[PDB]
Amino acid sequence: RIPLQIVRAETELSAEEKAFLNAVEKGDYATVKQALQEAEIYYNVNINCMDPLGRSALLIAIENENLEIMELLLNHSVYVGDALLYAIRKEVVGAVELLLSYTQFSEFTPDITPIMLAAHTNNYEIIKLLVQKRVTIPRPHQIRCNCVECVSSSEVDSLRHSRSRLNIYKALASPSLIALSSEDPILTAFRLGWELKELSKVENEFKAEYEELSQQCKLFAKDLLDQARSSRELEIILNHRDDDLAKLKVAIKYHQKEFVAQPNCQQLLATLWYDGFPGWRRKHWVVKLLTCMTIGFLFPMLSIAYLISPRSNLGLFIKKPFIKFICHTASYLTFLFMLLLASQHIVRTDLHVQGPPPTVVEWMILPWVLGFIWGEIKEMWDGGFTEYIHDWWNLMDFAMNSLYLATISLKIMAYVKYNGSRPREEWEMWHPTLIAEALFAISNILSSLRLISLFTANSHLGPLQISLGRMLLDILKFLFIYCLVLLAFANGLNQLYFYYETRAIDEPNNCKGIRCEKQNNAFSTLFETLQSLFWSVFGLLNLYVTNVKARHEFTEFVGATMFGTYNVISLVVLLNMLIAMMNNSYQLIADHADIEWKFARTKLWMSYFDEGGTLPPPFNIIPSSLIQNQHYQEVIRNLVKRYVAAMIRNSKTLTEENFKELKQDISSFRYEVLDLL
Amino acid sequence: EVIRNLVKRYVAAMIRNSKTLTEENFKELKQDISSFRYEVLDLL
Amino acid sequence: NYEIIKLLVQKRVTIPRPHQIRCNCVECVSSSEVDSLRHSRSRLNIYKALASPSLIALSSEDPILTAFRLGWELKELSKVENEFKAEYEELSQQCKLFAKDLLDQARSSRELEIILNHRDDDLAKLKVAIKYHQKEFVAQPN
Amino acid sequence: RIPLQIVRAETELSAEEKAFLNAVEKGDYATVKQALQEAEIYYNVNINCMDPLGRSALLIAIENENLEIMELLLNHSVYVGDALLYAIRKEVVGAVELLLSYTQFSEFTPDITPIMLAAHTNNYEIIKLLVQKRVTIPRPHQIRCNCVECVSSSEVDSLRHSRSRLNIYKALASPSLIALSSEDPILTAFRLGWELKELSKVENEFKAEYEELSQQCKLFAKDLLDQARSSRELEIILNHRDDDLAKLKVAIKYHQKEFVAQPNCQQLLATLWYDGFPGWRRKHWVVKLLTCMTIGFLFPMLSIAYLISPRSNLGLFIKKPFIKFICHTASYLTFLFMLLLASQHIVRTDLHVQGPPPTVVEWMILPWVLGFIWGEIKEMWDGGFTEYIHDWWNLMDFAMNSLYLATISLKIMAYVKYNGSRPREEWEMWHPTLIAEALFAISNILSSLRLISLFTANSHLGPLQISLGRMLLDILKFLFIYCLVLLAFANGLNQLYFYYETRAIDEPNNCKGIRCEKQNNAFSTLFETLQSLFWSVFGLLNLYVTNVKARHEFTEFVGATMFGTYNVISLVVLLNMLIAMMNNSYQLIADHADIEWKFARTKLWMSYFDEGGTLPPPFNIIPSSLIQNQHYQEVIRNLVKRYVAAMIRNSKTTEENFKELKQDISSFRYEVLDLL
Amino acid sequence: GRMLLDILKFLFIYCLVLLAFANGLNQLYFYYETRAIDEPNNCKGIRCEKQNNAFSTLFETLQSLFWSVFGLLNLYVTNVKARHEFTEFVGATMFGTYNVISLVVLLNMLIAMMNNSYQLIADHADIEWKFARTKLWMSYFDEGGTLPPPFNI
Amino acid sequence: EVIRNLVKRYVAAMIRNSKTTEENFKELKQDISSFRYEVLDLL
Ligand SMILES: Cn1c(=O)n(CCCO)c(=O)c2c1nc(Oc1ccc(/N=N/c3ccccc3)c(Cl)c1)n2Cc1ccc(Cl)cc1
Ligand SMILES: Cn1c(=O)n(CCCO)c(=O)c2c1nc(Oc1ccc(/N=N/c3ccccc3)c(Cl)c1)n2Cc1ccc(Cl)cc1
Ligand SMILES: Cn1c(=O)n(CCCO)c(=O)c2c1nc(Oc1ccc(/N=N/c3ccccc3)c(Cl)c1)n2Cc1ccc(Cl)cc1
Repeated sequence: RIPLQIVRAETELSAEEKAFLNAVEKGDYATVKQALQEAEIYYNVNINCMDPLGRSALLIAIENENLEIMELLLNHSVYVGDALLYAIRKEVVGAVELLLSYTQFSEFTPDITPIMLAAHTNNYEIIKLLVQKRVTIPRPHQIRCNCVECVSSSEVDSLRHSRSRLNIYKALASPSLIALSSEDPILTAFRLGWELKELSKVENEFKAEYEELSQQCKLFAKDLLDQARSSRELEIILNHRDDDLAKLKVAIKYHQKEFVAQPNCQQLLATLWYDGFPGWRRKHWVVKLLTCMTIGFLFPMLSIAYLISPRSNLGLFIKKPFIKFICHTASYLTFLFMLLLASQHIVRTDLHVQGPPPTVVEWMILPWVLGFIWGEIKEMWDGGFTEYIHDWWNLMDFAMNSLYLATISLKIMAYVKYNGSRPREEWEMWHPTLIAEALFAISNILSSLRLISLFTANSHLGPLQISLGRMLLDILKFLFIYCLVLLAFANGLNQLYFYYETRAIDEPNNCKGIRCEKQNNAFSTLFETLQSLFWSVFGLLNLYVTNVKARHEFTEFVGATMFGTYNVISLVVLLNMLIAMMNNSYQLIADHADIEWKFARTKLWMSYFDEGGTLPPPFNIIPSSLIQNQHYQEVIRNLVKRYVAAMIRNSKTLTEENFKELKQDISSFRYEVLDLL
Repeated sequence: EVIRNLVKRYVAAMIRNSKTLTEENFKELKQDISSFRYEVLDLL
Repeated sequence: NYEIIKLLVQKRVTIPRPHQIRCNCVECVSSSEVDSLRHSRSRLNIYKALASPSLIALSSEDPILTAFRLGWELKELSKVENEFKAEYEELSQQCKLFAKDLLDQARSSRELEIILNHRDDDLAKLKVAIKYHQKEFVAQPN
Repeated sequence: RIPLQIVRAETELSAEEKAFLNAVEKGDYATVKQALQEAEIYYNVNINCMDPLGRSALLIAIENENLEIMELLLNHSVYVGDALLYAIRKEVVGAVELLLSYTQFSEFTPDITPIMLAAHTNNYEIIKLLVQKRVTIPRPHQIRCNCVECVSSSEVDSLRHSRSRLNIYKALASPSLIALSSEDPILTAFRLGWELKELSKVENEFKAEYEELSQQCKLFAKDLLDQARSSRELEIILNHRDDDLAKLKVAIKYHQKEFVAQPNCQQLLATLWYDGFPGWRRKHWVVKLLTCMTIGFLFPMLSIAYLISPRSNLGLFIKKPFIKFICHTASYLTFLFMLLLASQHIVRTDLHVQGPPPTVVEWMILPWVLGFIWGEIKEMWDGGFTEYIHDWWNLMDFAMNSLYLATISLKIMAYVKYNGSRPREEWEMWHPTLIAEALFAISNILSSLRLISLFTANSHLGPLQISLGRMLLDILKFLFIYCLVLLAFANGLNQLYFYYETRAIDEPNNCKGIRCEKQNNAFSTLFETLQSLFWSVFGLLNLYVTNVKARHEFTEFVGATMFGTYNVISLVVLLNMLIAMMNNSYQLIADHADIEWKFARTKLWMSYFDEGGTLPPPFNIIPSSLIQNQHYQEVIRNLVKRYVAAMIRNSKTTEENFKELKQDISSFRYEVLDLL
Repeated sequence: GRMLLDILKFLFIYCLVLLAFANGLNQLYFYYETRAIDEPNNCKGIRCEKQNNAFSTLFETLQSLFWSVFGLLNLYVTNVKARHEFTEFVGATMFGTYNVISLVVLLNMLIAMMNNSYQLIADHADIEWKFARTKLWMSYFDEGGTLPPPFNI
Repeated sequence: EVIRNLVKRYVAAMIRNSKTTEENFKELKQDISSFRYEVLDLL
């Protein structure tokens, strides 16, 4: 037996007052009209009867969109508090226009203003109605501001301060409002969406809300570009400078990947990319291969012509984007081929010469190594240090070029110090000629791996190269946990085995460590222990490394159980988890694979449009308006007109509330007919 | 006092969400029109 | 339906109180032995009514403690009355959502402080939320 | 400039008739009255107009459910053929009842009859109207009918014959038509669902449709059990014998898994399973663990008491299913423990004793061994051969007793023939004692693996064990491809290396093969080549087995390339492909894991319900009416009403619906305007 | 952490499989045990430079079947001094069947299960992490326990 | 001859399938509103 009773008692409503609410819904005017006329002198009933749910006299009329009755109650001087907000949310234009012709529980927070609520709805007609009468929106402060006004508000009421800012940005990011009161709608969406994404990181509490707003600004700019009907319209939009392809460049700066990947925008770029060959798309796959191979071979010939006679017909040939890409790639391809040839041409007798002179291959490589450094150095100035770090591929080019300078320094330095030939077996561990060779070989791996960035140009391999690269970030997080486990077990195993370290003189072949034919001293030092646990991930550490010379059966068993537990945690738990998180991340990435690849290829293409850097690495070392704005505003006017019509149609292409309205309309008509004679 | 306000705000929101179509609703519209027709025909 | 529940509750009404999760009450053993499938159904019917957000917001002294305690108890029934695990689990999710949605209507930092610092007999109410495993309530952005 | 024209032209419609067809949509009595009254005896025009899209006078009224214009048009003696089918499909009860009392283009195939179409729509009301009048449905022949009519009909028109059978089965599987006119709605749904499942296999071209019909029958029976409101009603349903728990036994036979897994049916079963322990569900986990150990450790006492005093108080405990289950499990564990004690007890001196006598452990274990054979023999005899093969675990049990028999026989032979003690190192390859020890050890693995079948009794292990068994069928299919790959590469590698075989005496330690410290002769014979390629999957074959004594560099390189290509196909392609197949398979199985596991546990529980076979194997061998139908029919009637009422309301909770509302207002507008 | 709970359920199946094959291999090889003195360097077991007596005792057999999961047990441990070809072949087939059931079947099924779990878990990761972080933060709100261990006393 | 019958069956089936929103709601509301004006102005 659990008795149930109203706990938070609320003042009840009289029977006659209750009939009024039915009277308000009744559809008759006299019953209310008599009450209001009698109420003025009688004082029997207050006109603004307050139902427990808070639907006062005005609100009940607005709910069903009854303008006739709404005006009936309106003229009697009934309460006019916050009824405009209820009308705006309802979206009944008639009620809003009529209303505009002028505790307290509310369903709206105190910061909501009529214009802000209208923008949240995205109703073009209602927003325009309120804009015609002068209105304003408060300007949001900067993301990172120590303003005295901003600081106090956060301290006084943190909850209200956060909600207010979100409400303001929802209004500002409304597509209908931007299309109405924005001078340059495309630029506004770019800036607004970028700012909304920055707030998605600082305001971590409501990151989901700000990302939804950011995505809605991105889609509006793309949808405005979808309305272009002619190639002239597209070119005017894409070449506009606020104060070539200037607007497209701004989109890349703000990461408008959907805007860039638009098919009509992509198709225009391909016309500039393939300038030399008008009918590239129609050509067969086999014919393309010969054409690309043919052009690459003449790359030295095309490059020289530009150097000597830039205005020559042949000289201008290397000025086209796609052909320049082939000439730059062909040059880099012969550099890599030469490195593969470095071993063959060397002679055995030179194996004993300390600090020899450069070889034939080294001489050939020399011009390009300098050219690579010069190219990277020049690129640093334009983009700045901050930009230079954004691209990982650019980071790799840094390591390869630094190592080449070190190889040159040591090779020359060894030339000065040493003069004769000595047996290489007698050289010290840190001989300059030995260190130089190691650094050169490390550069060769980096140089060859750099070729993978060229997969962006190809359409079959580009999307996969982009998807594989985006899986690496998730691998990086998983590497944090593995390092913790690797260090914990390395400390334990070294702590137990360092008592039994032996000397190389006592080992079978004078070899100490795990790189010997008979492995030993696997856990003698911490540096060796980390190496041993790394090599066990691939099964390259033998199980007899757990025995000690003096057979201590307890110590050997404990050490082997440490090794066994590490193997389970690594190869049966951690490795399998990384597979599962890889599978999850891949599935999400595939949805955006096409757009992400098209954004990457656009950057690759636009990097070949400018004249600077036309000569490949080997040859770049040789020493020898109001009218424009007027046309933009005309296309923008037509673009917005088509967008407004299209969305209105899309909306009308359902709900219980709609069912109620139809039911009331029949009842409203029914009452008049019966009363009507 | 605060719990009173939270309940009132919560109650109002859910009612709006509830009214925001099943087959049975279609029958009601048909029935409403049917009743109107009969009275008017009988009505002079 | 809030309106109909209030209409009946105005007229003095009652709902039977369910016996604890484990009870050897003589009525309890007799009912289960005499007719199972009716003892089990009646128990689920009473808990569905008590887990109603409208019946909790109205006629409950502390709507948020009721939701915490009720939701926790329904999860316990889910493990024991394993024959009808899903039904109890769905009811438990209902109570957790109602408490979080109640906290979603706070409009000032003052209101939030009063709710989360209330001691039924600092952050006392939040400590009760952690003890009952009210994760959505604790994870609310405000 | 493609020119577009009406390639397949049809006779046009006269202007006056176009308004009429619109008029028949309008609801104008005058034009129809004047038309026929102007044409019935003038003969100027035929009122049975045919719209180009197939619509006619009767159809247009039916579409909007306008009975008056429909009723108005019928009395004029207009054409009626196939009107009932359109009315039935529309599901307008008034239209149908109006038609019952009085090559062309049709939207229905010629085999469809009014009763079949009504059943396809599952409209309870319209079906009852037709059944009240005498109607019939042709009986579908068996799946494999050499009947002349079926043989002839299939040859004449296979397309028509196949569609006729499917149409008849869609009607016979209608829940409304089973709840009405079926003596036993639950039994009919069981048999129909099983037959439809078999039909799916035979007619491979229409497996999807027959599966859907089979699944719909299974749901109907489960929903009738959902309408039970008391425990008394539930027991009547599940214990009915058409001519204990007999009805539930029929459900297990037909694989009605959802029926058996219904929470109320499962609750009643748990009460019979936990007889001794009324409050097992509420008990703590620790007390639960302690309780079973007590029963397990007392099974020899419980078992003996049953034999001496079956009717005494201590004898009834081993009769309770859950206690009996614990007694059998404890007995099987002591046998397994004795198996692990065989190695420790043996003595060194006995090593060289050819054909020894049974040891202490073999004496203790022997009672179990005979019991296991006796138990499996009895189950096979009564169960039947076909039932035995259904369970995979049954196959493993048969092999376990086969090996245990061979071990006993061989040791018996060894004792009789061999007399003295000789060193083991001098024994031949196939000495009887050596074979007996090998066969005994193989059985031990099977005996321990048999324990996995007891996971079904556990609520945290059973669902996983059931999921694992289903992934095994996906693995089996992938094995066919691997075997062909393994055989193809084995033949190629052996065909290149059999010229360089060497003798064992010419090897380092006189060891030949891949199980020596220095592996050799890895591809000298086909039998060895298969082993080498198998052990390569686990990385246990070293790369130096590709070299030959006479250094033929070309031959060695080609052999190592065969080995490398086999490695890529096996460990990079096929193995990774098996992971992808399994990952998808687990997703599908996981959804139905709960129902599948509950069905498996029910068969286990019902295994311990029977009075026979209570004694565990160690002691398995030792010296020495019309009223029932009436109650079932009353309960079935109540269930049907609740089901029909629920579905009628549940159904009532499109473009055509929009037109009906639009038409209703327009009709009101026209009459009102005409009305003064 | 939430994935570890599903791995534990897999250990039950693997443990019983590991015990069934360890029992069989030990039951077949225990007649051919040798003494450490008779072995090359006086070392006995599978941790020696030349592994031996892999299946001589039950305790050692369990360790050998564990180390074969990681490929660290050589295949010649299936031979005996008195070369009984039938016995050696049966022991190698026991070892082979264990490898198939473990590394081809059981290990793959564990990958399939862990894949299903991660998808289900990922939907509530944010809520569960925030619950965990709240408990961590509240532990530092109390005045007690302020001093770290080294100054705790 | 067979193609003629196949096309006829297909056209009927798709039409039936097709007929089985806010724009629809607006159209329905117009009928009642227009009807009321005629009745109000009807003699
Ligand atoms: C990590 N580990 C290892 O290092 N070495 C190498 C030792 C030096 O050679 C081993 O030889 C070894 C090992 N782990 C092994 O199996 C298991 C298998 C399952 C287990 N728990 N399951 C659950 C616990 C809680 C809930 C559910 C399941 C534990 Cl705990 C161990 N074995 C084989 C083994 C060896 C000897 C004996 Cl007596 C028993 C087993
Ligand atoms: C099967 N195989 C093998 O048995 N041995 C052992 C030989 C005896 O020791 C090897 O040493 C070996 C090998 N397979 C190797 O790599 C590749 C990698 C990719 C390849 N195609 N990709 C594409 C074809 C068409 C479209 C796209 C991709 C082919 Cl074809 C081979 N290598 C290493 C290697 C060795 C020498 C040279 Cl020159 C090159 C590579
Ligand atoms: C477990 N196992 C093993 O231990 N050793 C080591 C022996 C001692 O060194 C092996 O050498 C070995 C092995 N398993 C092997 O392949 C298969 C492959 C598939 C199979 N069935 N598929 C299906 C059955 C029914 C339905 C569908 C598929 C069977 Cl049955 C065996 N092989 C290689 C091999 C060796 C000799 C001959 Cl004659 C044939 C094959």
